[PDB]
Amino acid sequence: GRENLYFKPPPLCGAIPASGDYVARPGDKVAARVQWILAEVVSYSHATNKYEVDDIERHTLSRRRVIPLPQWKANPETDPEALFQKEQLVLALYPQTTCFYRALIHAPPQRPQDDYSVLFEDTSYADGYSPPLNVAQRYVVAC
Amino acid sequence: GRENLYFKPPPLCGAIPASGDYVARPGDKVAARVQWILAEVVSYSHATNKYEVDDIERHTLSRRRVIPLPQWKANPETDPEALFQKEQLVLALYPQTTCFYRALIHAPPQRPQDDYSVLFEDTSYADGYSPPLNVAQRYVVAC
Repeated sequence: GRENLYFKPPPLCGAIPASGDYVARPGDKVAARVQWILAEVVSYSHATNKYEVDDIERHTLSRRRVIPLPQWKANPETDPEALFQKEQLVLALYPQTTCFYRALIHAPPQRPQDDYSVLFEDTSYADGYSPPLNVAQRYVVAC
Repeated sequence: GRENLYFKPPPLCGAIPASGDYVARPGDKVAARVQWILAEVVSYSHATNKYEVDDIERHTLSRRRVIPLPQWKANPETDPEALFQKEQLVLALYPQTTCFYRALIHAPPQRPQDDYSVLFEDTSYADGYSPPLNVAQRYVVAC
């Protein structure tokens, strides 16, 4: 998939986080701390500052426990600042699962259609990391 | 479907329009003036202030020709101000089609799961309006 925002990158473009004013919309995908899981927003209450989210199992969560996934992707060749850099700590969706785990960026995408390569934290390996695994841009958020 | 925003209503809650800072996100549904049609955002360019949208047929459109559909619904019993009122002029999706036309509100929903009842402008009827037709809340926007 090509980039979809053309031009400093806005909140929710790639690596740039949501603003403190931001509320994720019904149907939007989020990482939700229940373990961080992939979830879809159902509702928000300004009275309690809580979302209801459904696992992709409904949960009522403080906004502090919900990280919106990025809504836009910029081209790496024009806006590399919108991507996570090598060695950055992120939460990344473990491939073929619905769970997010801490990981280090091995390699950002060099073209818009590419994935990130990441090293998941995993103390079962001597140096404390998994071998590299690919994760889609839409499933990597700041930790 | 129940209400999904709990509490003045924000932009894109029901009848409240998008702000002038707002850019509809990739995958979001819009009314797009190509005739106003139901379309899905593909991309936005801040260089040209144009969206690319796909009919639900890709079109490149000025932001002035794209009206985002509402993202939130409030409860009519708590926030009737978030609904269009009887006699207001709107653009409404003609039932079972993908085209938006000018209409007058006959009746707002009285419960969150209800539709609007609207009278479409239609000069083929003597008094200039269709008989009443039901349109979902998500498909009525300001004209």
